Amino acid sequence: SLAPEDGSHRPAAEPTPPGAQPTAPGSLKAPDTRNEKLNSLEDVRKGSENYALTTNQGVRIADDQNSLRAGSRGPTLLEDFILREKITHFDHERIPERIVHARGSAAHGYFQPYKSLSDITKADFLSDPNKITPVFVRFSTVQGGAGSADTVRDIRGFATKFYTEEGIFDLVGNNTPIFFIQDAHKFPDFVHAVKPEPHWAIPQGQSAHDTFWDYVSLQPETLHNVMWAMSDRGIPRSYRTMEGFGIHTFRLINAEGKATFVRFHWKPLAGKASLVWDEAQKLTGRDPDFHRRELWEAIEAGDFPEYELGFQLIPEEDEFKFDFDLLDPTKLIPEELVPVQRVGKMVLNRNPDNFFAENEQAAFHPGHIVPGLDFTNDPLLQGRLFSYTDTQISRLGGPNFHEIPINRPTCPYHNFQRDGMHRMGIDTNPANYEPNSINDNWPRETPPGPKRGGFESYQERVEGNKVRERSPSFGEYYSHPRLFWLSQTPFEQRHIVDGFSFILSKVVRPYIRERVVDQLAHIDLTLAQAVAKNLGIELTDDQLNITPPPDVNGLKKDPSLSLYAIPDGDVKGRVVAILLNDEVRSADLLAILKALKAKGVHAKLLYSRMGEVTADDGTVLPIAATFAGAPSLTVDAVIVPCGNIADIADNGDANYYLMEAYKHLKPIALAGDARKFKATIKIADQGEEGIVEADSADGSFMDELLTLMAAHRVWSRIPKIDKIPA
Amino acid sequence: SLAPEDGSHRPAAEPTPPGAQPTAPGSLKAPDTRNEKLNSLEDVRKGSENYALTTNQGVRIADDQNSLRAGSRGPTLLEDFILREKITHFDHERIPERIVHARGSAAHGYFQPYKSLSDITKADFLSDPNKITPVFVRFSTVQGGAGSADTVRDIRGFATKFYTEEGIFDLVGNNTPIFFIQDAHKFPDFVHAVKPEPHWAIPQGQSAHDTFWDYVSLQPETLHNVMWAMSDRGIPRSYRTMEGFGIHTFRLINAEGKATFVRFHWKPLAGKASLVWDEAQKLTGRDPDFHRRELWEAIEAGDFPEYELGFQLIPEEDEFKFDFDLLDPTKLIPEELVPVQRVGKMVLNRNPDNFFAENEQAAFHPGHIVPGLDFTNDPLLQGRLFSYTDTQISRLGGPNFHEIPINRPTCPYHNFQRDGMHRMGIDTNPANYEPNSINDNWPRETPPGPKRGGFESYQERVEGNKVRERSPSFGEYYSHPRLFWLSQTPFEQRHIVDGFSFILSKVVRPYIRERVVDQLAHIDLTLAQAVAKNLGIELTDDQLNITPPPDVNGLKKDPSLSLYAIPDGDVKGRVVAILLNDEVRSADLLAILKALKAKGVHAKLLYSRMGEVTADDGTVLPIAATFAGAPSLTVDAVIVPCGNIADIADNGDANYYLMEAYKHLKPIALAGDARKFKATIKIADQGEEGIVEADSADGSFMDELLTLMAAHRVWSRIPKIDKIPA
Ligand code: HEM
Ligand code: HEM
Repeated sequence: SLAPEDGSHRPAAEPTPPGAQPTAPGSLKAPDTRNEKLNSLEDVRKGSENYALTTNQGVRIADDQNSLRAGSRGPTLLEDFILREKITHFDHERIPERIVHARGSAAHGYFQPYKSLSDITKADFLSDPNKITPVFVRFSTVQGGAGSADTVRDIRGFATKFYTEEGIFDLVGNNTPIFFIQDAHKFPDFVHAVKPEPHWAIPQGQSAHDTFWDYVSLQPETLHNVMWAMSDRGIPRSYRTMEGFGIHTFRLINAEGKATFVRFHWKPLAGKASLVWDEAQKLTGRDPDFHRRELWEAIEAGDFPEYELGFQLIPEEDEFKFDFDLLDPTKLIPEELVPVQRVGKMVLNRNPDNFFAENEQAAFHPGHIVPGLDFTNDPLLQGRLFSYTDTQISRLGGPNFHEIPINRPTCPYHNFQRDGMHRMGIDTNPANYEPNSINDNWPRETPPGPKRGGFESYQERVEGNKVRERSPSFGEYYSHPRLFWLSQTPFEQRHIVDGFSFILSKVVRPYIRERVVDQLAHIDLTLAQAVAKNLGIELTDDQLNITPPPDVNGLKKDPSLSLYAIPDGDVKGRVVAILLNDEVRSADLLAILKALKAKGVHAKLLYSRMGEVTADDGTVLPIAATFAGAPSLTVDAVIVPCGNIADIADNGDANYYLMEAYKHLKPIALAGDARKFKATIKIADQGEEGIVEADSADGSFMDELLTLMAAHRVWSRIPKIDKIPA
Repeated sequence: SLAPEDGSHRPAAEPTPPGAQPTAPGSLKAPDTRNEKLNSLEDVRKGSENYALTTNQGVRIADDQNSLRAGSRGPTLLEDFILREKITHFDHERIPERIVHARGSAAHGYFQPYKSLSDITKADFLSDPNKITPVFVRFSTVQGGAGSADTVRDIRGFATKFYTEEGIFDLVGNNTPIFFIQDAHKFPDFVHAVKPEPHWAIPQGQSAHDTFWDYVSLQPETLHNVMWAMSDRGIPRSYRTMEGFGIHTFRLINAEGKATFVRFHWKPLAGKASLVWDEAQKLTGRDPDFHRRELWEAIEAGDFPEYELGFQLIPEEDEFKFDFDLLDPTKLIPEELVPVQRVGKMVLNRNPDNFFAENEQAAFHPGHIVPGLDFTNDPLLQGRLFSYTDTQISRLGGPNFHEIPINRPTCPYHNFQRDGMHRMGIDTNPANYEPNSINDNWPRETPPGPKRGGFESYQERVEGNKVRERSPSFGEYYSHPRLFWLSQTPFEQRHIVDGFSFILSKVVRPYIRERVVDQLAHIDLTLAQAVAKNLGIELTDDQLNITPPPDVNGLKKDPSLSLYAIPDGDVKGRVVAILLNDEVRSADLLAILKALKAKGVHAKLLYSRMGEVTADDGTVLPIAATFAGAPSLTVDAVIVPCGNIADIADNGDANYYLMEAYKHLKPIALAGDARKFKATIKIADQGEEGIVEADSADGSFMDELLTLMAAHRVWSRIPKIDKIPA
């Protein structure tokens, strides 16, 4: 017995805020959170408490501290099968990481539709609002390895496995509505150009290198998704506060056999929110696990990530009605033209028990569709269908990867496939082929039908010659980049310019920077000039005269493309740093902590050391972290209560905490003598918008702070931060 | 043609300083740098210029931009074998990363001894000062994955593969002279506890988490290497500026059969130097590839990493003459007791061509010894012998990993082994067994002897019962930690206290913190109390009265255990940031660059934008990076020349650059009106040691700066940095 006698080693099995308790496996933290998939995993969950330590063959071990040797200082013997089994298993623990999206974080949850969609699709999981479908979701970055940092600038992956009654459906999307390239044949070229360069394997998690921009400059189709990656969409505050998209047009097929084109969306119910670049890049150093951590702790707190599935629907007769090709994955469909129809809600409400077994071995593949859905001829989608099946054969060790417990359907599966590495299922069917008589032909084919039918493809007409040729309808590269740009707020446009400027500054070969700047001038001359100025580049008269590309079906902006143009802020689940001193005004702290609790906003109490401090009235305040240990990067706002300010006023760490929070546009509130910190951040006497200040933390101080938190960041401060040295 | 007209896409094939040219594959950057191993890889080097693009079967491709489809908007066809080959290969790119030391950076080079060692060993590679042995060396961290950052706090690996005329010898060592654990049976326990925790797979690259300190607190044998990890040894400046050690006692065997015990050492000819923690941690975010980059760029510049191989030698009759067991890998052999004898020099002088083919696939294993060496009963080394061969079977895909080109011997190898996956060698021998008559028994066994003999194990006497038992002589855990602690300078001690305080503050369960402080009180009460104070823990009276452990064979200190107590500074290869303005004084720049060139120190010219600025005499200066893009973290010292200082005086980024460099203890030099920057870092008019200042940047100014750089950092400034907000 090595556990403390007070039982403090074990976290409470009830929701608790971030940092209040050590994190735990989801079945120990939330044993009563259940769904059909989590219940079906019971057969493979292994406990531990009260069991003897054994080999994998069930033999009890007496001494797990020592190898068998001839004499206690002698050589180790070959006959030590206990040492060799333990070291052999350790020696073979790693499997290949995913070829892209190697870094990702996952959780269990469930999905329910708001109404039956049987008029447009026979998909069983969308047939009935009382039908609950378990889900497993994995969020990821794209370029870096499984040990790379979370808050890099990158596209994010948003992969959902729906365990439906008619089959697994994987919706394998990203957090932007288009991809970089048009045909799958290019995907190894593009991914090779953005990955670390092959001679020295640098840089990790970054597009800021020459090969990426070389490919971009030569492949203008990439420019649309580049614009999105360079914007603050490339640096989300959390997986909870980004959008998701299936990117491709797919089809829905109803029981009458009618096809409707569809594009899939996820809307974050917590709102859209991103970091700023310097903060994101700093955070890759101070907490490279920040999004992983935030996801897991939101779930343990009860702040479940929620997303609304929505569909943009286009009738078959309207395939050719747009200025762009529906099949072109580098083109978005503006919501002003085709609104997103709300379809259902997904809640992620339980973490995994074991990251390797459930997250790392999870396999998602966009070819996993169910009756009621079908594909289109999008030439990027068509090639993905080959790739995911193939990669999984090496990553997961063979063709029985669907037998790995996280990947198993919860519905029946029976067929004539046999053997392969790692085969779990023991088939008793006399027959392993069909047609057969010796088992009366079971398991049997099922005709298509309105419910529980076999899968049949939509009979789309194909006509043309066998060609390797890009459709001319795909040959337009600048109008969607321009629509995105014009849709952004002025501060979002500043961050895009700063994104391109910082990143192209890292391209070593200057002609590549000049080639990128030339492509920008085909998008928008204001963008191209602002980026050129930062790079010391002067546009030519020719460049200044390129005519802008056309509007997209008459649109000169679509506000749904901006993160911030339409307010959708939600504070629940956000976190505030409170900077303590050794004699805090206890009435400030009561008012601050209860107002944050009332809105589901978490707090972290910070000081110059660990332990406790004592408030004016004798209340013992437990310290969560130090100013250096939990820097401003990790919170959404900063509150300084009154008390003995001289305790911290000369603490370089406390001042720099506020300087960093201020630079990064975060709301700051200063009560009482904490206003002395105004000099640190150069705030005028009569104050400024985004700094909350009062004699005490009572009356309207917390409401004002919370209003700032709902707007996310103080964009109006952008021209004031250029001066502060932080 | 896509290349720019001027040929600027291609780096010059001559040595160039960091940033002057794009980096390149070693055989293209340095085609005249050769050794027997580099030449032998010629069979498998593949060029590219003037060749047609083909499938892997040699079929020329006409259109690599498109899949085959039925019509140009039609579905992709299964008969597209070009698309499927390209996507198959991409889908199967990844192999498992190494179970530990997955993040690493490698180069080729050569070794040669200073004099023959034939009196103590028959090893052929040590037999002749004029016989050069090629090497391949990989440096690494321990815990993080292949995509984690370089400048984490961790132990580092230093693995050298010597391609000798009598077989491959791999010296697989680390940068501290002990390990954390005593018996290989515990390695999976220790590794599991340090690695990301199994529920959520957090944290990457960091021992700052509960499981690791739980293990340490229950396994006091770990404390020695924990001390080294918590010191600035855990955060080296470069792989060129750290020590290497084989850790275990091995044997040398001479031609007369005499065994001598040996421990192996590498001494860095560039000197020992480490970062400070806040610098290291921020650099994981701003350049997570810093050590990989710095190594590759030093080699491209001609600043070849050089190390001296050194042996501590103990006669067989002196095995038991110390206070500690020589076979205990948690114990070091103080150089005050047993001096390191210099043996030879290793120079790393060429980078690889392809990081995956040569670095990722390299296999090092400490069981690869040659005649003239042998093992001892060290029970950590005994289990390593099993593990490396085993793990390479899955990581590298089968038992023919020695035919992967980097791993091949350059000396003859012939035997009766056959087959296995990806067998390259085609054996012509009629026999695949011995004894045989049908091939007159070839290849034949070779008796041992003085040179070119077969391997025979030294006939150590073994006497004991078959036991799983730790030698009693290993059960002492505090005297070597205490020796190490007392051997450190006062600032090194402060950084150890700060390393423990920062890390244990991140441990969530407070009783694990308390149990580690209790361990520290068994080492040194001053250390234990300074950590306790930062953690809000009060030592009990019993803890205050714990008797210090005994001195190590009478030693109260050994200065060879400190990074800095004995100067060994070398400025060649270091880098200075020069902060430009838009009217630089050219006479300042002349003098600065001429003095830096004389000592082989590199310069990076920084400004508030890219492109060029023009000096007072019209010299056009290309800008390397912006003040934000290349922060002070990435240089050794900062110079600000005179010129139009108003251009940069109120730039936040330039002021912050100086404040960060100051906080991180780096030399700063300010010429002429650049002295106006003294106010941002609060230097008095009379000036301060570590800040060089004058009316212009003459010979005297540069000599003082280069003097400061030779002592690496300005330790005397430590008391002044806590009040700077940076
Ligand atoms: C719209 C464009 C695409 C999107 C939205 C997309 C999305 C994703 C996501 C989210 C993952 C990670 C799934 C997980 O969390 O495990 C992924 C992995 C993968 N993607 Fe795609 N992807 C796209 C295009 C492609 C293309 C064109 C190919 C190849 C033809 C491809 C090949 C792969 C492979 C090989 C993996 C790793 C799968 C595994 O190991 O299980 N992706 N992609
Ligand atoms: C003195 C203590 C040890 C030192 C100095 C040491 C050093 C290293 C180094 C430097 C590497 C990376 C080599 C490379 O760059 O590829 C490595 C890899 C490894 N080490 Fe050790 N190690 C030690 C103890 C152990 C123990 C006790 C075991 C297991 C019994 C072990 C198992 C491994 C394994 C499995 C690898 C992966 C090798 C591969 O995949 O090729 N290590 N170690």
